[PDB]
Amino acid sequence: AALPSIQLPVDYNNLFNEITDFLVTFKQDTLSGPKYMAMLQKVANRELNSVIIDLDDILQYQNEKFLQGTQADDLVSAIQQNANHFTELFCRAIDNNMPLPTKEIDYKDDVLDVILNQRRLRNERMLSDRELFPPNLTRRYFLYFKPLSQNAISSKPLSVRQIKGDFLGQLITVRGIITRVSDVKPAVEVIAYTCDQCGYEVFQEVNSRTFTPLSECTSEECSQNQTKGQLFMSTRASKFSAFQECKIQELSQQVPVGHIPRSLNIHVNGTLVRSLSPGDIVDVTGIFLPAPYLLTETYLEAQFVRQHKDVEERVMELITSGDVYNRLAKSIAPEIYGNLDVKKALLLLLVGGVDKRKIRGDINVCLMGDPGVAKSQLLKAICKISPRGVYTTGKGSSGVGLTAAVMKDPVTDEMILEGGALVLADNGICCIDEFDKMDESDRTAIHEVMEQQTISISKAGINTTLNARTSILAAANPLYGRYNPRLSPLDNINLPAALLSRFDILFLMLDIPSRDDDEKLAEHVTYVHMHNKQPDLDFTPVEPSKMREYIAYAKTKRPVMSEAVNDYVVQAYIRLRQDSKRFSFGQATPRTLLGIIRLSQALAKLRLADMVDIDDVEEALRLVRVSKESLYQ
Amino acid sequence: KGMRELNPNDIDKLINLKGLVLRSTPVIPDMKVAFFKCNVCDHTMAVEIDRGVIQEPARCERIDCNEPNSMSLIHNRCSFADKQVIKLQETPDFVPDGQTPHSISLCVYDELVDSCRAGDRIEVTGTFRSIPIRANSRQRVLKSLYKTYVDVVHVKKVDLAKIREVAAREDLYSLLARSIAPSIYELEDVKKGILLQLFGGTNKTFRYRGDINILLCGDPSTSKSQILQYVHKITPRGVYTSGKGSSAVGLTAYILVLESGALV
Amino acid sequence: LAPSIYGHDHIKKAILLMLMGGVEKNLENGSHLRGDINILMVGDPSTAKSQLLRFVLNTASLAIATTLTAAVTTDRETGERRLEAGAMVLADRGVVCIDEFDKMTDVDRVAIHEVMEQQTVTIAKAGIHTTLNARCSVIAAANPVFGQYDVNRDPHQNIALPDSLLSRFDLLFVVTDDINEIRDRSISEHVLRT
Ligand SMILES: [Zn+2]
Ligand SMILES: [Zn+2]
Repeated sequence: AALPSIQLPVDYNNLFNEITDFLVTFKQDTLSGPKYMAMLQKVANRELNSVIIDLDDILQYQNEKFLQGTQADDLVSAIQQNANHFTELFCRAIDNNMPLPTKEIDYKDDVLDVILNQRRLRNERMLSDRELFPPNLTRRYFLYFKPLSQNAISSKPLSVRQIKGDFLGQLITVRGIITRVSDVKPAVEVIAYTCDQCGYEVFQEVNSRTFTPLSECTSEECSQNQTKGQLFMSTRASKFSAFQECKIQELSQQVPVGHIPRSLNIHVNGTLVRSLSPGDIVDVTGIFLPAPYLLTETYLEAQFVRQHKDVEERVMELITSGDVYNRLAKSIAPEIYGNLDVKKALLLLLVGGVDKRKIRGDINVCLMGDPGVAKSQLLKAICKISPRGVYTTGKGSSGVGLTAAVMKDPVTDEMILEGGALVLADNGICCIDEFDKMDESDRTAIHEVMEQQTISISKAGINTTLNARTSILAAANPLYGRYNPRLSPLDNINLPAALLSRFDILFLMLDIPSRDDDEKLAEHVTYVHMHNKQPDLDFTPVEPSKMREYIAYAKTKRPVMSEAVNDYVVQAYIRLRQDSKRFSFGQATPRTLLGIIRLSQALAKLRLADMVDIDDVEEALRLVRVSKESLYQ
Repeated sequence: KGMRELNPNDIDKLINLKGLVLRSTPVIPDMKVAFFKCNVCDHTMAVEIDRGVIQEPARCERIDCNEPNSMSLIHNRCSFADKQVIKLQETPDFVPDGQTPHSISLCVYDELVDSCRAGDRIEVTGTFRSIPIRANSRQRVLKSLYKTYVDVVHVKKVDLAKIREVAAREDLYSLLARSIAPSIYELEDVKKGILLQLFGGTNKTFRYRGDINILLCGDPSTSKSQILQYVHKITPRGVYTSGKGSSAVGLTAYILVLESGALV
Repeated sequence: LAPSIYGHDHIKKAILLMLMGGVEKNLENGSHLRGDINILMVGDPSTAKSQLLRFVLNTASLAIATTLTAAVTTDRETGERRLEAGAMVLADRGVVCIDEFDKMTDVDRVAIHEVMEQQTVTIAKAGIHTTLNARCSVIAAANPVFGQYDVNRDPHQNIALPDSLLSRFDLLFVVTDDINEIRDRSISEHVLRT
């Protein structure tokens, strides 16, 4: 099959010379050996494998040469135009110029050194008249081009649907959301075959999605002896590279009206693997390339990535200022009016009690009563403030759900077991909005959190319990739109009193129309709308990231029992039992006593003490007393 | 080291993975020796399989016969090892929780077959391995990215003298009763009844069974649920669930195949 | 707006306030409170509702016609799953027009709360756990699920939509086919000329 040919305005000999000149000369001299040769000494020490080339370095080198009065033939345009070939040129230049190691390596421990040394010895035995390898085999590093900064096409972040066929071969940059990521798998750069009948190994480089394996020994050792020896693949000696695929999709906002969102395959190789995860919003530089399916399949060979997204001294800045529990509680959602006792309890759920051996240490609160009053925003704010938090609703989060299951990926054919929200909330806190509406499986799921700190599986031959140690924050908004504000909650709420008895505290709150409290609430709301800042004075609202310092710091200040608290909490239980000597389900029980103990331990954590304080017990009892008096309405 | 962290350097090394068994194949026969019988002279010879390749004899071994292409494979006189493949999942405990757990296939051999079952959390120690896979079984053509698996060499999950010494004690009824749940209030009639439930009776095949069945009534505001939790931990092969909204088929067995419910 | 429509001055005024809707409030720590306005026209069929939605749709800009939220989706040829935008995501800082809103299914209505409270929608499967901007001002319309509309019963009672959903809208109109002879004479002669 004969081919025609044409002359073109390029020369890879001249550009190879330019590339090695750049490599052996350039440094970032505006910041005042060469950057690239020093980096290649790091490669030679086996301390580095990711060789990054900046197009800005190439541009600075071109400008330096042009300033010195010689044309650099705009290597930036060439690499932005036919990027894939210049990977080969850059790697050949490196292989022709990389300096020897400085740090010791124990060089014989690499199989490639032993096998190529043996081939060299055999070739010297031949060479006494009695390439050595394909270079990709010996090439340990991975080479990537990094785009131009703003100052050019590689710099511009294209949406996926702007990637047209004319860009094929160019080092473009794309922008979107990763909708799927592959597990890592190895791919052969060079296959190494042993030869059974002579021991002289032979090599095949692979440069496509498929190949055909070798059979007969092509080496002169066999071929000259006309000895038709058989070849066997060795994974020990074959060079593999890490491979991974990711599907990028344009952002949902970029989709024109009525169009389907367009998507693309990104292939990533070498050390750059597992730089991406699903749900990431990211800019990725790569070579936009065809693949064998006249319509070609197409993908992006990734090259560079831009994701869109001490303390133990710094906590002292808030500790030294004092009254930090009261202030931090007042910092919980300062845009929400009042209810400071509720906020003070919700903080203790993040701080937590003691678990011991078992003794169960999580702390749980239920909000109950009329809808609105910024409650859903408070639960969302808790999910924002708290570390290891998650927000749900009794019917929401309706994908993987709050309740766990065995599952397929029905878009493909494999099966997997995966956890629901209660497992993500493990070692943390789960917020249940619309708590009144959750079903029997959901209710038994939160039962299993409270009764085993797990969620169970009994399906498709798999019996397993997944770990779910987590605090519950919950919102039981009533039936029929409004509570009847003189009745027991069970005349207003769907949920069984059995479930409610497991919570450490319950706050019934009613949306009472009352001119005076209406005006106090309305003054707060209107002031927040008017002033745009400081939702109240003297609250000292701490910002989320700064208070996470103290929440994490407080969480680890585990207490030890004091005999004073042991007596005092026994007395506190007996005092509340006198009130229990009866008109609602807020009775004193061992679980309320445990709630007081855990709330007290969380207060001991917050006051940074080892000895738990009778003050902690009395304040824990105060929150329980306010809770019961709230429940009594 | 984590399943997510394996990389091309490991590909011939020995590794050790913690994980959850999702499921296993049946036992798969793997030919270790082929058996070749001569169509002409009925002479027989044995060939060890080398790297999955049958080293077929091209001519009959006996020099007094030596006919070419006369040997044929007598399948059920070949000798076979046992192989089994198991799907081992990254545990949901160790994942970065926003995205799925991985899983890896492992090959397990000979008497190590059926050493574990679905739902077992295990360690497996083995060589990491990789193999190519064909683009079409009618062709030698291979896909560039290899399949990977671990080829296991060891597995692990997750006396009477002492018993006789305790058996002579006089407080033994209360001693065993306290031990079931010393963290809960002592309620020792409940704990003694549960202790008898843990002992059980005897059986007779001629129907009756040596079971014991208990119902904890009383208020919802008491510790009985925690007692149940400890007893579920104590028993070798129990289950825990609850009865509100519990279906007659969900509790028992459900629908193609029928799968066992909690009670079964 | 809608000069062919008899009466309904207050409805048209409320529509204009939604088209000129309120200003966003990002408080300290970037704490977000929603400025956009949401409206729902309950009532009989054959009333001005759907025609008002036509006039709004052709008057507004960045306006999406529906008759929602966001989803993870798949189709015949795709061996892959893609994240899709509903009308509120498409109407981010725009408007949505929702006729026959009483017909919307449960998985939609459960997630409408995120639009109404947080002006956003959250994704929770296939590992795409993320949240999208859906910061629109909505106008919706709905019909009785059985019979003519009973003006004694609540919208929660004439239509299957929960009160805990209906209450999200800033303004909640109930319109009805008044049997006024002057109106009937006018619209009749218009239909006859048509
Ligand atoms: Zn050979
Ligand atoms: Zn023979």
